[PDB]
Amino acid sequence: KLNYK
Amino acid sequence: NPFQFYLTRVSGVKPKYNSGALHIKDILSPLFGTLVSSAQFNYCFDVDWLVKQYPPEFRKKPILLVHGDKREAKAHLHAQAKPYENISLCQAKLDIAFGTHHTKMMLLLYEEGLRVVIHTSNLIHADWHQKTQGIWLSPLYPRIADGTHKSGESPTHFKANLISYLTAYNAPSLKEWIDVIHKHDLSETNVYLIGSTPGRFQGSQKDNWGHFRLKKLLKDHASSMSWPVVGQFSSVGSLGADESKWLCSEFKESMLTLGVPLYLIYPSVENVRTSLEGYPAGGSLPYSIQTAEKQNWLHSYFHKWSAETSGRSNAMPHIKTYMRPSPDFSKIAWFLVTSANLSKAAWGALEKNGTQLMIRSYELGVLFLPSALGLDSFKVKQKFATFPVPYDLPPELYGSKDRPWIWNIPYVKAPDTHGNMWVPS
Repeated sequence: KLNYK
Repeated sequence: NPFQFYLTRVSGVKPKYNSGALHIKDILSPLFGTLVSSAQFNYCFDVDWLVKQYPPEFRKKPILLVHGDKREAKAHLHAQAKPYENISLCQAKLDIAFGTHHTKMMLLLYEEGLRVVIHTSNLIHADWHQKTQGIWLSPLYPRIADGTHKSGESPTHFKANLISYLTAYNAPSLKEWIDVIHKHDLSETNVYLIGSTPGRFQGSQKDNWGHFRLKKLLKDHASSMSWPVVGQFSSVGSLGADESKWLCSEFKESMLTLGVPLYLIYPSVENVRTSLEGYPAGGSLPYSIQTAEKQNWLHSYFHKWSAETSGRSNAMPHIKTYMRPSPDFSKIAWFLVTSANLSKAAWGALEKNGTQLMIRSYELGVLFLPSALGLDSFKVKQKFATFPVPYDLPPELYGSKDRPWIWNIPYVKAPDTHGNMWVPS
């Protein structure tokens, strides 16, 4: 996962 | 400095505001020790970026990534990692729905001993660039003389507590880290560990995790003496149809325990709009309209982000902190820095008629208690014996035209710092 988005 | 509480470096403020601040490159530097191996617990990872934060001479040392990704996201991370032979992964079981592996921790094993770092930042560039984040650095823990019989334990029980936290994962690769910790002397530790772990906990096991763990530590190691509670976070769960369902019932009750005004600090749209990042700061403040519309009551508790004391009013918070200041905010009964945001998922909720505590997530924080230093209170350091509160006191209430940052609706009436609008979708 590279971010929340 | 008994606290060893630090802020991350922020790009784009005056160097004086970064003087006592740490970048991840600083934490991993050879000055902190000669690295043999490390474990990185987190939620989000940019593996290519992460590897580059290690000094060149250490980039080939074994690294373990402890994450909670499943399905394609798991495949993606594995794909990120494969180029790097020295990296292994450990998937934390998330058996309960809507749970995350949210804990941010580094275990750093050196030739000279061991270091534990508990913090608030994801392992991605943006989390360490222009955000307010927090870091606790353990001391260099020496290895226990191979000829001696000692526990290496602290008065705060950190070492046993840390092992229990790692043990709950039931993971082969962590067992080796548990064994590494057994062999080290953590007796100089002066903070208490507060963890969350996914599960449904009955009987005596309630006190082990989440806000019940906090309540237990506050009952046992704080004493009594109108002292407000302050809560500060970057994400907001579904708290229920009103304040009595959870916030003021079980949550505040744990927080006000010792041996009542509630202030919640959460960025407003204006705070985000004029930040160093502008609206994209809101990408790390995931309050969704679906949640917000269910609980409009909560927002009268909300206060703005202001951090002139640390020169970070424009560096949006990804740190989460909780504390118990005196009525004039000049001192505090305790301070907690943690990964836990304001949600039941992270803190726990009472199920089955109050006999069960349900937690969805892994979380981890350190509690600073004055008794662990032999004091009764900490004086607040007004300008970042005296605890460095990183944001301004007392907190300022939302004006009448302020709204909480909500990340999935558009903001198009006014441009941000970089002249951009925000239109998610």
